[PDB]
Amino acid sequence: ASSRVIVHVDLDCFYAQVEMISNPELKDKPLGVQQKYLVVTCNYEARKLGVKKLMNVRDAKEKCPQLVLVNGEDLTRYREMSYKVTELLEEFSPVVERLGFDENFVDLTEMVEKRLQQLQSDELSAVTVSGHVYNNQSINLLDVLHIRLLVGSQIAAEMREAMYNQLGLTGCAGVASNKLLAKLVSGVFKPNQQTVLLPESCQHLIHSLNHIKEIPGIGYKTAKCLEALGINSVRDLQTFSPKILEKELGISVAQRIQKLSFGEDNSPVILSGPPQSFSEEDSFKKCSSEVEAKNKIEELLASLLNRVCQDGRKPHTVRLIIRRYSSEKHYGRESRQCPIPSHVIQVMTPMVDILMKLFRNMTLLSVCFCNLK
DNA sequence: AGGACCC
DNA sequence: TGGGTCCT
Ligand SMILES: [Mg+2]
Ligand SMILES: [Mg+2]
Repeated sequence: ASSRVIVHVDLDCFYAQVEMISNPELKDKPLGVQQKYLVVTCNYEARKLGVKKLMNVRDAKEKCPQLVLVNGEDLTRYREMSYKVTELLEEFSPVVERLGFDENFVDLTEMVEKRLQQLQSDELSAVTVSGHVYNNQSINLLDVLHIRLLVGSQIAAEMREAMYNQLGLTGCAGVASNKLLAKLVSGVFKPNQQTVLLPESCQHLIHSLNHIKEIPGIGYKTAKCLEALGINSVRDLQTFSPKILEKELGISVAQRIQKLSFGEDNSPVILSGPPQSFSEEDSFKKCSSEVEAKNKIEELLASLLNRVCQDGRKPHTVRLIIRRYSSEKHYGRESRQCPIPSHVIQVMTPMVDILMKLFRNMTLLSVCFCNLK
């Protein structure tokens, strides 16, 4: 149970794909999916015309005045298609980890070993790659790690084919020996293509990044820290004193991220299974006057009740989240949480009242059910 | 409850 | 600055 073969599957412009399937007439039009004042994503036609992920509508339309916009505030259809993709990949191999609605990791190691035991000491020399090899690296058919990663690429090509044939969806895949690398390599050829990373090109991929922030695992706060410390490139992080890093970020963060900077990442692909929470949100200018807007809270409620029904399991906890007024101090939302009574688990209106009291304990309103059982 | 990370 | 995860 040593060396792994992991695939990362990463769909193209996922919300825009879902909307193009729904309304074919948007098919070869540049398309942006809007949420409030943002174009959260857009199809590849629009990316050619300058439209970028998460651009304001204004910038978006004065870069491209012919841009078609559809509202993507209601996530229902995205969410449903997102689970269809996960279940299809689960069928290839059951340990599938979701990351957001349109990325999945699959640990292919058992699958690859089983396919390999199937082949003769004849056809092992006909093993070929499917799709791109990162950095155009030469394959060595006598290297058992090259052979396993190639079989990995063939399984990823089957997955992408099946997603297209069964669900109508295109996507990228990256095959590598761990989740970090699979995730960095999946993005090298886009849209709708795949890439496999052989071990000798690992430093090349890692040093191809232009800032430590691009490392999956290193976010906004951590990047700001490393900066303050004079750490900008992936090589700065590789060569920095482990000790000062430790005595500044904590042992956990320091040792994990410095391993990341080498391309090293032991984290297991984790079975996501069914979701741990269910929530819906609503943004607005500053429209929750702090009074008559429980009305919002009932709408949110009605949808969530229909969803959390549908699941089979039921939530034992409810939470209310808010965002307070005026100026924008970069970190700060607030939440009141209490258990749901069992009278009420097993007829909207008692739920309506719990929510209102937690409101009374305390631009954004959301309800979240959790602690599913 | 809130932080930090992800898409 | 419309969702989700897991750690502190
Ligand atoms: Mg992605
Ligand atoms: Mg994507």
